[PDB]
Amino acid sequence: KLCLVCSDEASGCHYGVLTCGSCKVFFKRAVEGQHNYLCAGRNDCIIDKIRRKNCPACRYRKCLQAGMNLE
Amino acid sequence: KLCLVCSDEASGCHYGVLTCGSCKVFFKRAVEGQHNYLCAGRNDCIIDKIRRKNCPACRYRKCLQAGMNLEAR
DNA sequence: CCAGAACGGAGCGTTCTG
DNA sequence: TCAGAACGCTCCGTTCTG
Ligand SMILES: [Zn+2]
Ligand SMILES: [Zn+2]
Ligand SMILES: [Zn+2]
Ligand SMILES: [Zn+2]
Repeated sequence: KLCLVCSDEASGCHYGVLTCGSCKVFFKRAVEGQHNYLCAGRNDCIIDKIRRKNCPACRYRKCLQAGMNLE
Repeated sequence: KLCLVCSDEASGCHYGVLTCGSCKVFFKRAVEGQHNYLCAGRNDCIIDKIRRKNCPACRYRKCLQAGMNLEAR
């Protein structure tokens, strides 16, 4: 039902994890040509439908912790 | 010399406060439109040149705390 | 010197396709 | 089934104008 990264409504299983479409292509973009991501808080940001744009570092970390892989 | 919002190099006294150009146009954009920004941390994000884009909520709060206002004469 | 507009780049999220 | 391309919107920061 819900994206395992940002809790938005999931569209399917993308890169081995149940995610939404926005998290799908975010993860693809993050893995290619790393993007100089730095958290402004404590490496523990809240990632939800709105707040996910705030911290790509924490978003990317959550993607990996959920087990996203390009295969 | 240093922007009181993000500590980047200041470009002048803008909206009443010593700030850089980016914080100048950010504050103007924030006050004249919606500023319903949400912090994903604990409302104490580090705002500097590298991270000021991460949290508009905390950047706007630092603008207000430093005293920025549109009608600074 | 400063306010405001404008321009171009980056990041993001959707739609579309096979 | 889902991976990928591509378009357009938003946000940003520098340069330009008044
Ligand atoms: Zn998601
Ligand atoms: Zn974070
Ligand atoms: Zn600044
Ligand atoms: Zn914040």
